[PDB]
Amino acid sequence: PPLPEYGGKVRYGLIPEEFFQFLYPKTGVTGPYVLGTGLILYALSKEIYVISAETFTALSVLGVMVYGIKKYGPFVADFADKLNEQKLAQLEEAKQASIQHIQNAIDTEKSQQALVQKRHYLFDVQRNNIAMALEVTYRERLYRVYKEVKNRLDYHISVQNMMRRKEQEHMINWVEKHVVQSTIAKCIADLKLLAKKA
Amino acid sequence: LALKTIDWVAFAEIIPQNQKAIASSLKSWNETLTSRLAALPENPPAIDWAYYKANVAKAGLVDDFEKKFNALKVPVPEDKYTAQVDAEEKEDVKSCAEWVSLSKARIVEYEKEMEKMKNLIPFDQMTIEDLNEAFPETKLDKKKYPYWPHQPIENL
Amino acid sequence: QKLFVDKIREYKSKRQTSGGPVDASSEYQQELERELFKLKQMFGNADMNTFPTFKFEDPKFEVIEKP
Repeated sequence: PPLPEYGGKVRYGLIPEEFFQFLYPKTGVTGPYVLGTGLILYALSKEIYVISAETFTALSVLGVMVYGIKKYGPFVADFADKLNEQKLAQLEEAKQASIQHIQNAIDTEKSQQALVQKRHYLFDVQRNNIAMALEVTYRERLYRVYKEVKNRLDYHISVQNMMRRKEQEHMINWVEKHVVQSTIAKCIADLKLLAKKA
Repeated sequence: LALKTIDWVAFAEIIPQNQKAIASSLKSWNETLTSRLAALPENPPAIDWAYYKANVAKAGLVDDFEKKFNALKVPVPEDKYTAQVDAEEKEDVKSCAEWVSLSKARIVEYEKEMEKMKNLIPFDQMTIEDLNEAFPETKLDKKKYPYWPHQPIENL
Repeated sequence: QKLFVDKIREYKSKRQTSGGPVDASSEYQQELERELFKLKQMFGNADMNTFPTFKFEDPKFEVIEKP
């Protein structure tokens, strides 16, 4: 339950304004003061209030009290109000701080859920590597079998080629060396062609 | 050869620190096997017998060399390793979904608590017991300190 | 026709090689064995007159699953 804001509107710190309002309708604005004056003067004049040393003790205490409230009343009011504002501000920040802590926890949990949703890459990576290794080995095997069969066939064709080469070389130089082992007709025919040179 | 394209940073976030080395080795072998599938074509060039029919002058050896090749049963390697990583993926997805249901339980509890804190009484209409049940950290240990002020005098 | 007699008579004498594998060589094998040694050894080491039999290995694989 919230407190009200203002009190009861006393006057001179002694008499509430309800009394002045209550005597307004029947005695104007000066009714309460005329009544107070009359009662003070009646108490004095009839020795209901005996003037003594307590008159001056009371005057000094009342003066010290009025000066005290008037001078250190603003300070005390503002001190109480600032105490309340500081406790309120501290409580508000502590409330918001707990809100932020639990919101951070919620965020962290949703982040963990994002990770666990990303999990599957480890296993598709392993599957990638298995498939790729098997395919690499398959193609390497097919290249091995191809290249071996082709190498054997090309070794045959290369021995055939260089065999033909060495045989043809021996052929041509043998036939020269053997025609060297083997004609007045050409003797005359050389001069005949020299004559045909013209 | 229909592969699963992969993020690599996503792959990085999900690797516990007791198998970072294995993650990096899997990655390096992924790159190595990509490279080695790049640098060798798909099917060998089957050489025509023509250059070995019309220039191998030997008695039918080329022809049996080519028949033994056309009739060769080259061994296609089978997986024997993918089914078990499929089983491991199933087991892991089981663990993952159960942990997710737990985290959703915790999240609904946290959302209940944040609705609780969001609808607190205004602090200027709040008894002290309302504070001690909102932020229970603010409760006097009337157990350890049984006598007034129920806290260390220095705390005051 | 000196060089024409050379060419035609000598190619005919050469083609007369029924019993002659190499047309009256009487030599040229003593080095041809060295040449064929080189040629075959630089083409391969096994027997290159028979079909190659194919041994094939299979890739290794490890414990990859989550420890």
